Amino acid sequence: PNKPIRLPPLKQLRVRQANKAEENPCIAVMSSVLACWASAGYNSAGCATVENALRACMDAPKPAPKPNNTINYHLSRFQERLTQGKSK
Amino acid sequence: GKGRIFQAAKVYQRASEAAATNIVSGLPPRNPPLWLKAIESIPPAEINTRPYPIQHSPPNPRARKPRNLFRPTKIVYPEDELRRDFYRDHPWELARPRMIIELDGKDARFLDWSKGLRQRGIPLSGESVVQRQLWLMENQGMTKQEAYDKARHEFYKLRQLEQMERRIAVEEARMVGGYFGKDLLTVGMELENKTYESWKKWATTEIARQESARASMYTNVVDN
Amino acid sequence: KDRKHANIRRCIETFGRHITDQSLERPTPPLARGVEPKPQPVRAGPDTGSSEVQIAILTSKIRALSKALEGHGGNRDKNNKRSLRRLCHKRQRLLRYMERKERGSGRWHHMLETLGLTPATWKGQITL
Amino acid sequence: ISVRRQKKLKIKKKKYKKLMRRTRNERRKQDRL
Amino acid sequence: ITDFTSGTQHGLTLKKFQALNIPISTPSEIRPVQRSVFEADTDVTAFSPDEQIQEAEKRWKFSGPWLAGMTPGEFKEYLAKTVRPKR
Amino acid sequence: GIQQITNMCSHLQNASRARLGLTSLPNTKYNLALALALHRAGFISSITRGGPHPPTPEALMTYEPEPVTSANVATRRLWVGLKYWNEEPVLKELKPISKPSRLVTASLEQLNRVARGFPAGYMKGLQLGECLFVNTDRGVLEVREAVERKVGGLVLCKVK
RNA sequence: AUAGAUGAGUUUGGUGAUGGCUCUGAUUGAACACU
RNA sequence: GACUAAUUACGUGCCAGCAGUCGCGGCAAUACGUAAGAGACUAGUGUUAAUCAUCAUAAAUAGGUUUAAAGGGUACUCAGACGGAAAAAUUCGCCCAAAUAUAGGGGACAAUUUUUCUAGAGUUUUAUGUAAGAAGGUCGUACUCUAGAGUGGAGAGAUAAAAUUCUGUGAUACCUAGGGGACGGGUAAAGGCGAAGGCAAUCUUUUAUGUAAAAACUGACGUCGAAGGACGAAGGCAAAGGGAACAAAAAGGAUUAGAUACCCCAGUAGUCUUUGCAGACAAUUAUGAAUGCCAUAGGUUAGAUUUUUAAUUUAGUCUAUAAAUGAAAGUGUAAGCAUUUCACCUCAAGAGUAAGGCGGCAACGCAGGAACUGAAAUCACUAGACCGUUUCUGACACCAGCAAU
RNA sequence: CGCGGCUCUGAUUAGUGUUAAGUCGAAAUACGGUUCGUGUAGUGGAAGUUGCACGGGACUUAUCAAUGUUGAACAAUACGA
Ligand SMILES: [K+]
Ligand SMILES: [K+]
Ligand SMILES: [K+]
Ligand SMILES: [K+]
Ligand SMILES: [K+]
Ligand SMILES: [K+]
Ligand SMILES: [K+]
Ligand SMILES: [K+]
Ligand SMILES: [K+]
Ligand SMILES: [Mg+2]
Ligand SMILES: [Mg+2]
Ligand SMILES: [Mg+2]
Ligand SMILES: [Mg+2]
Ligand SMILES: [Mg+2]
Ligand SMILES: [Mg+2]
Ligand SMILES: [Mg+2]
Ligand SMILES: [Mg+2]
Ligand SMILES: [Mg+2]
Ligand SMILES: [Mg+2]
Ligand SMILES: [Mg+2]
Ligand SMILES: [Mg+2]
Ligand SMILES: [Mg+2]
Ligand SMILES: [Mg+2]
Ligand SMILES: [Mg+2]
Ligand SMILES: [Mg+2]
Ligand SMILES: [Mg+2]
Ligand SMILES: [Mg+2]
Ligand SMILES: [Mg+2]
Ligand SMILES: [Mg+2]
Ligand SMILES: [Mg+2]
Ligand SMILES: [Mg+2]
Ligand SMILES: [Mg+2]
Ligand SMILES: [Mg+2]
Ligand SMILES: [Mg+2]
Ligand SMILES: [Mg+2]
Ligand SMILES: [Mg+2]
Ligand SMILES: [Mg+2]
Ligand SMILES: [Mg+2]
Ligand SMILES: [Mg+2]
Ligand SMILES: [Mg+2]
Ligand SMILES: [Mg+2]
Ligand SMILES: [Mg+2]
Ligand SMILES: [Mg+2]
Ligand SMILES: [Mg+2]
Ligand SMILES: [Mg+2]
Ligand SMILES: [Mg+2]
Ligand SMILES: [Mg+2]
Ligand SMILES: [Mg+2]
Ligand SMILES: [Mg+2]
Ligand SMILES: [Mg+2]
Ligand SMILES: [Mg+2]
Ligand SMILES: [Mg+2]
Ligand SMILES: [Mg+2]
Ligand SMILES: [Mg+2]
Repeated sequence: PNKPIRLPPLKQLRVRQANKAEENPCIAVMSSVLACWASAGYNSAGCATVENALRACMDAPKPAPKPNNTINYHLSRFQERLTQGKSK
Repeated sequence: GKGRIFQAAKVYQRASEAAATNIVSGLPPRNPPLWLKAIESIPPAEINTRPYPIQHSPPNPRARKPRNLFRPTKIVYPEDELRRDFYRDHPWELARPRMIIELDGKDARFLDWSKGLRQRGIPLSGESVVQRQLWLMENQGMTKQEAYDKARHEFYKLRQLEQMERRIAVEEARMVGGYFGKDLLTVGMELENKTYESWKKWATTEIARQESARASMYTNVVDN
Repeated sequence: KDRKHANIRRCIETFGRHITDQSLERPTPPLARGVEPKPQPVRAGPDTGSSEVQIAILTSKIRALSKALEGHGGNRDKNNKRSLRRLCHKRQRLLRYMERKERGSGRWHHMLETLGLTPATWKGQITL
Repeated sequence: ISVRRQKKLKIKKKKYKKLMRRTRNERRKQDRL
Repeated sequence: ITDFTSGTQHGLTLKKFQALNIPISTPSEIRPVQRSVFEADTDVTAFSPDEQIQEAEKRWKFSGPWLAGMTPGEFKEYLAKTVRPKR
Repeated sequence: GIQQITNMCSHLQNASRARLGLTSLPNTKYNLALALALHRAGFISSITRGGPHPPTPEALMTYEPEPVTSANVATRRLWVGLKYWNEEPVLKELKPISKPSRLVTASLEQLNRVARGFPAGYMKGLQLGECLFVNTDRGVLEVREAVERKVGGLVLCKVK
């Protein structure tokens, strides 16, 4: 097995999405509710608990976003030293 | 050619010509720059010329079309072979910190390896054995192995006294009311405790992730 | 391949200049005007590079290949029609050089009669 | 040659190829194949 | 840049070991007899061609490899490039 | 043949373009004839026959080259010292005139005309700094050395 | 025979090239128009 | 008007007209016509036609072909051109040096020739590695047909959605047992091989080069190469086989303003085998082959050496640069510096067309104009705009809600 | 007199050049809305379009689930943004 190549000269060395764009934590809860209605029915009693969990989602506040990741700043410092150059 | 035209080596020639005559023909030239007469007799040095570099090792005689003639060569001494032998037989000798920072570059003025391993200005290290070995192997005509054993044995007897003095120096100090602080054996263990806890918290918080995600793997949300 | 390298030993043993110097009566070419024979250093090994050996080795390859192109399905091998043409043109050049170099020496006639090399093999143009 | 100019040769070669197919019969009658 | 790292993982492991105040003895087989490794009779590397076999066990530095430790590949390379041209 | 002189001219251009302090050439009497004229004209610094490795730089003139016999003639090479003054090579351009495809010969009256900067034949007049080397029966000479000796011959190359 | 070697207009939104065309010079065993 | 020295006024209004080139004229034209003035040559002055020069615009002196006209599909080769080291003979080429110079001189180089040399080119020493090629046999995944009145018993397949279509003569789905034809999953890589075209499952058989390291051997035996000959993708022609799958043609169903088409149900040549014909390709690196040479760095392929860790080195290949080179884009193992040789180019368009000829069963191939008509065709770059282009940023732009037309 | 060459002409017929103000489509240039071109074989009023192999003069236009570290205590006259 070979080793990682040395990147050619790029206009800019950076990652598109520095911070992980996490998903809405409740879109998974809704899928569970929609899963019960398919197996247990709509007006059934088994799905009475998952519905309460779904109603608990929107009543809770949205977590605040995290501070930006400084990865792109450090990638731009070591570009010329880590790759074959920088394109003009 | 992306590079620019640097004429730094011709500042005097260019400046002296511009100052020879006056732009207003018919008048004497003005006074030249103050630096023109300063470097009048200090021309630049030749640059960019590729000479035949110093050959620290004999070049390959069998080569008929040798390449890399204008490439600097590796510096190798007879001690390189000796250093590698010693430090491979004593790997933990590399754990003894050594200061390669120079003080005044005058260390080799007080080194007379005909006396022994203990010199002036340098510590007793694997380098002393290599220098003492090289001296015996060249002056007293000893062989690589014979000179190695001699300088090597002299080096052990000195290290033994250094370790025996730490223990005795601490033992006698307490016999006359001398107390000391914490030692590495104790300090080293406390640092492990503080680091072990950080792992325990991580494991305890990381195991809850698997057991929770594992139990929730099944779609038992119906609550039948 | 075993016979290929075994034939190479036969050519070096038959046409090897280290053997024909004593087997033939007049191996070397006749002397020129004023030229006199002087002793030269001995060979440090067998003669494997003379034009006689090379022409003999090429003859073995030309037969092994020309015999495969004539066998069953040999006409379907279109790529090796160049290889046969390339072996005959390599032998033509050595025969053409050895002809003028040896100036009709007994060592030149021994090669022709033994290998059956006729003028058609080097004189004109080999068209295949 | 750019693709823009090659399309000029492309049409000239197709018009000719198309003309010979069309007149192949009368060229065969006059013995001009 | 100067690719460097901390040297305390081994620098302090040496000081912590020497704090135990214990020598290093020769490996024993299983009468415990701890013999130092710096003895003049065992700790020797310069030998004479007249050196017989009974005294070859005391040494610790040999030029040849340990046949049992080599892999089937390293052993073939050894037989082909070290012992074959020494006939 | 003339092909070796043509290779010697293009090689010295590439060695001066690369600002090399030394350069090697195949060891032939023809290359030695042109090198001696370049050294005699002041375009190169030294000429020394040696092996595939350059001699000691400092002790270049006092270098003791071994005799050239059939046992080492294949490895001999001519080592040339190149000059660079005022951040410029002294041997910038070496343009050949006579080539393997055609050997250009000049007469004594054509060389007298080319020496003063007037075209004559396939040659052109010499300007300030340019030199012209002719291979005559008296050896490789500079055009002004040839007209003085009143001889013509084969024109080799024009040295800017 | 040692003074003898020259350009200009015109392709493009623009720039640099490529490449023709035309003009600038000299002339005719000339013709035509106005004289 | 500008090139090109020399201006206004009036008339005319894309008309009449001027014009060597670019152009001028559409109601306030220094460009047309008249008037005056001005700039020139002068017994001549303009115009037409022609020749040289302009035009390195057929380049011997002295050009060029990656992207602009221009590198042959390929390299083995006859003729031809060119091509090592150190000496010698001959010509007296070459030079003095001409006047088409009798007779001599000089000896570097040139021609024929001789003798030596080993740096080019080759041979031997089973290299390693390797989808060059060919022959005779196989393997396997899937597909397909047949059979088991198999199990099961009304759908299946298709598409964005449908329709044509398949199915109660039992389909799809799930199996068992036989037959057939092609194809070649992983490995797999900037990897390799051959002159190129091209070459990727497997066993045996068979074939020429090439690469590394050491020795030995021959002793310039070399490079290029018009022509002839050979090879040459896919499609195609001819004959005899094969026929599962795919699929020009022909035909049907949809979509659409219309739909030959793009999509779909099906489907013949053909693809495959053997033997010939055929010779055109973006047959590409838009870059002929070969030789000498010029500074580095990071990968990678096959070896070699070593203190086999890792370095060193030979031959390949790719990335990014220096000197330099280039119209620039870029290249930098070359599109640089030089050299050798072959092919090819000389404004656009007509045209790779016509006619005659040659080759071929045919399809077509090779070779190859002129007339008529133009002042432009053409290349790289720069900044914009545009995109049924990417990713962002503002706006009741949209979503949502209320009201309204 | 015959055969051949050449010149002129020929019912009928083909190609191409030029010409702003006609007509029918929308093939190319952006992913040009079916990638475009080369070759070859078909096909359609026309530009076009289909099969097969081939070229980039099209996709290098490429830009993190390795998520980024208690890398040796504390205090001294040592240390002091
Ligand atoms: K072109
Ligand atoms: K214009
Ligand atoms: K003479
Ligand atoms: K002579
Ligand atoms: K190919
Ligand atoms: K089908
Ligand atoms: K249809
Ligand atoms: K490399
Ligand atoms: K250039
Ligand atoms: Mg086959
Ligand atoms: Mg433009
Ligand atoms: Mg004017
Ligand atoms: Mg007029
Ligand atoms: Mg007027
Ligand atoms: Mg007069
Ligand atoms: Mg080509
Ligand atoms: Mg051809
Ligand atoms: Mg072609
Ligand atoms: Mg010899
Ligand atoms: Mg020899
Ligand atoms: Mg060789
Ligand atoms: Mg092998
Ligand atoms: Mg049934
Ligand atoms: Mg059934
Ligand atoms: Mg099968
Ligand atoms: Mg595969
Ligand atoms: Mg190869
Ligand atoms: Mg060749
Ligand atoms: Mg040919
Ligand atoms: Mg075919
Ligand atoms: Mg076929
Ligand atoms: Mg058939
Ligand atoms: Mg085929
Ligand atoms: Mg054929
Ligand atoms: Mg192809
Ligand atoms: Mg060629
Ligand atoms: Mg490759
Ligand atoms: Mg590059
Ligand atoms: Mg044309
Ligand atoms: Mg025509
Ligand atoms: Mg014709
Ligand atoms: Mg042609
Ligand atoms: Mg732009
Ligand atoms: Mg609104
Ligand atoms: Mg709304
Ligand atoms: Mg109303
Ligand atoms: Mg008519
Ligand atoms: Mg289209
Ligand atoms: Mg369109
Ligand atoms: Mg399209
Ligand atoms: Mg197509
Ligand atoms: Mg159809
Ligand atoms: Mg495109
Ligand atoms: Mg692109």
